[PDB]
Amino acid sequence: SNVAVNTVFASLDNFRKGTVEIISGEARHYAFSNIFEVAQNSKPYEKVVVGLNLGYVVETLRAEGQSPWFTAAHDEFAIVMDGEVRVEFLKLDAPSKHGEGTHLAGELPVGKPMGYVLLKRGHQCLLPAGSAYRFEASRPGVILQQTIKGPLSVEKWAEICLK
Amino acid sequence: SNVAVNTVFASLDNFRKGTVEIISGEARHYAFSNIFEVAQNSKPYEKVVVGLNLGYVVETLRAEGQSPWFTAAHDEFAIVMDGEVRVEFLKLDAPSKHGEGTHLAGELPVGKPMGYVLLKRGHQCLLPAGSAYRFEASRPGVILQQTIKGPLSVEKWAEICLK
Amino acid sequence: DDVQASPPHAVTGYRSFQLGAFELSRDEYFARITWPAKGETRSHLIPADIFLRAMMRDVAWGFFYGWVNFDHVIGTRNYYGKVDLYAGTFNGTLKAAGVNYTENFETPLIMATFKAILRDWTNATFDPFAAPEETGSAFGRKNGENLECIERFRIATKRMPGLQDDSPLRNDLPVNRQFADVSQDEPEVHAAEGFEGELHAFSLFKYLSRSDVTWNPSVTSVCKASLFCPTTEEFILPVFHGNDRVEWFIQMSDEIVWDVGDKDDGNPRARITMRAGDVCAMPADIRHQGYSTKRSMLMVWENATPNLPHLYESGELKPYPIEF
Amino acid sequence: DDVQASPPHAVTGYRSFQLGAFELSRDEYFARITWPAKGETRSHLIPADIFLRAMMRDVAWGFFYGWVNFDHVIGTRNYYGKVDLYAGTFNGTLKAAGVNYTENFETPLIMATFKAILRDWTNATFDPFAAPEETGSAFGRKNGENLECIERFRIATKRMPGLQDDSPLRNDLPVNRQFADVSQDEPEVHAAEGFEGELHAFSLFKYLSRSDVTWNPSVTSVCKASLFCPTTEEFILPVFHGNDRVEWFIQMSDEIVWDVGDKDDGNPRARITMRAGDVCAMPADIRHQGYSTKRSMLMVWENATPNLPHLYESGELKPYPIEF
Ligand SMILES: [Fe+3]
Repeated sequence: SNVAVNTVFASLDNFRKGTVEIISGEARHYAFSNIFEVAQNSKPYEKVVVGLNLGYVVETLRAEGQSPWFTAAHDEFAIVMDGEVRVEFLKLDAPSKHGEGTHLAGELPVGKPMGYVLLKRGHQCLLPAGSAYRFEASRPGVILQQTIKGPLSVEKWAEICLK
Repeated sequence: SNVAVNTVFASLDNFRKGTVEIISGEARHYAFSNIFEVAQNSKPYEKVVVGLNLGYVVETLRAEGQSPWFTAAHDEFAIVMDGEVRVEFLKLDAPSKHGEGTHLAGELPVGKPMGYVLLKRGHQCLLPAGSAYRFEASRPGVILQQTIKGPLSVEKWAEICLK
Repeated sequence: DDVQASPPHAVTGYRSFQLGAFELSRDEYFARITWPAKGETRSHLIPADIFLRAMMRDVAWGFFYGWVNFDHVIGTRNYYGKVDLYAGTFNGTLKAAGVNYTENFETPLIMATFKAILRDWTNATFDPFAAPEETGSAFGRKNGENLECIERFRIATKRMPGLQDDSPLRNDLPVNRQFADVSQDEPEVHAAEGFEGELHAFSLFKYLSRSDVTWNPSVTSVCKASLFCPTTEEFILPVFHGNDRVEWFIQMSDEIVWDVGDKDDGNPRARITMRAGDVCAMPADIRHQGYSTKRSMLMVWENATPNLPHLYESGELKPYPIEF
Repeated sequence: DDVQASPPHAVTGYRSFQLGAFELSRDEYFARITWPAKGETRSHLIPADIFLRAMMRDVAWGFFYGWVNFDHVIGTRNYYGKVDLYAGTFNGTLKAAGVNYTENFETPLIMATFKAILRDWTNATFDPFAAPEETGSAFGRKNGENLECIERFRIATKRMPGLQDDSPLRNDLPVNRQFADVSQDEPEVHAAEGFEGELHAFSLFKYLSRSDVTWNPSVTSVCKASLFCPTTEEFILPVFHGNDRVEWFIQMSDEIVWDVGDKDDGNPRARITMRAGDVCAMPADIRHQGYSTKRSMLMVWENATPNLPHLYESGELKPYPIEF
């Protein structure tokens, strides 16, 4: 009778956190959190750390308004998990060639405009090393960013994970 | 490239006894034997108990030539697992009302002929209560008798099972 | 016995069921049981196909003897008149964690519930009694019924099939493809003059040759409490059986492998391989499950004496049958 | 690299194989593994489907990390360049019966043998990589091959799919029946003049929507040692995993349920349900298995840092990633 396929995605307006059922042990051992519950409770472009693994991080950004210019010495990535996000790119004349982590690029970065990418939910884009990139959101969204722990990375484990 | 349907049955001249591999415990607990093995090593119409469950028994008989006359106070069945056995029935005028197990009806029982049955491999018949039946086998074959433990029931576990 | 059901699922199409504190549901792939233990609700999933074949037998069998396990967590213990439905109780590890639960029900309630579940979860394409090659998928959303398969009828054998008041023989049934090569020849019955219809015989290999079901002991000869229940076996016995008494087996064709284990530890107790002619006893202290590559003929030999279980329970009777 | 295999079986059609002590043969329903322990030959039977599905993941992942179990008896353990093939060694009851057996092998030989066993046992009717609903049966006699399914050619991903010298996007493959409603829109990329093809973005969801394989993480972005390896899950994860290092999952669509127990005897530790947007860390001291009713989109996050095992053994890294 019903043949309707319904693939379920969450969003900031509509998410249901999963559940950890403990039988012996401790829920804290699983660092269990929801990205959408995290962005709903964070400042615009606070890079919240949800995965930490030998210094590599997965960060959740709440996309709202316009971000700082960001840069790094190595590739990073973004998946737009909810919302609509415009990413703006600049090829730095003098890129950091060393270090690790995502860093603030400055107020007025120096380099040639490379253009922009228009990301809706489900879309991934490359944040190439030695460029500076900026985020603009007209409608609150959620950004997943893959990268290495740095200055802008915030850890609030107690605040985001089951205990 | 093969539709070959071969249902395997066993004979007296061709059987492959199974196997009990124990991890913990004793093979004896399983009373494991083969009915073609037990037939090949028993007298003609020796009622060999291959199963026993609170008096009720399964018996295996080697089919060869003529049987004595058997009769009992209750119903009893037989299956032909191999060869051809002819079964002759007589309706006792004065049968046993008490007791159980299969009994000898003597050399010359007194009753009215009921005719005969001509069983082949895989056929089953009813040896009715208050009648005396007799077997006659042209070639060696096997019989399975469902019944109760009587004075004709032979117990040789030590010899038939595994250990 | 008024079954506790729900409206069919808006997507799934199947209905859930209460039964004490067990919720039982299903979706396109899995059955799911839900119970309480440890002050939380615990869950377990069983592929819909596994679960149906197992319940099918439990239901067809009147809940059988002793422990019937659908799989390593779930099962039922028959107290004849009352039944236990359990999760984990019989699994040693699950018990030792205190995650297990047992509830006791009046036989007709649980029976009416399992019958309802079978009816509603068996799609028109799935035969719970059949082996995998012989039927379709348990999977998908609700798709019609299959009462012609889960709603069979057997005339209880009184003495023997082929008798005038007794269960019928099976001349009106196709032979099964894996038995194609078995002889359809009946015996010769020469009833003496003035005695026509007084002698009874048939082909037991033809009767099984035409079994339409799989892993289902049905009676073919009574002798007081001594019953002969052959059956045709193929693939994997849908449950793993916990014995409450001594079962005896006589393989008649091809082979079957039996994984036999402690009735709780799961102890690899043994791995018995039966060939044609083999006879063997199943102690009452072990649980057993069978593996049959080709469709096979098995004889199960029951004893239907009404007090048996108290005997082994009390200890009055040894778990294995013979001492030698 | 030289595979001891037999001739095709007279009836069955399938070859049987030798690997050290281990004998591997199959028939119409079961794979059957043979090993020596305590002077006798021990056996074990696994449904052909379960077996092939697991072996396929074993081959595909190059034996992965930690312990890959086909079931409670058989499994492998990659000691990188060398692989252990074991029977019951990590099954409490067998280890304790002294019936278990392990044997090391050089990777290239066990791979050659496993790849060979697949080529011969996967009929043209079965796809080991698919969910059940998507594919035919693995049962019966030998019947053609399915090279196309067990031998998937992939271009390794260097940086991100869709870049020129990198792995391709999937615009030429069908959207999977169970992802039929996922938007197939691509991101808009407006490069400034002189920079055409210097920026890249694709649709991850469109990507996964077109995944023809199941439970197979594939790399979609590389950040030094940090790898993103999304996959699409349906039914039951074909193996149960005993972990070696911490793993991280980010559930992107629908839901998956995770069974979690002690790496050894399986004492339940937890039962995890991940809904859309959930992030979970699986400890290195447990084993786990996944259940997913609808084909779901899961993101597996790997760390390809090579000295990782040293770290966990030293205590430089604890079993669970975070002290909070
Ligand atoms: Fe894992």
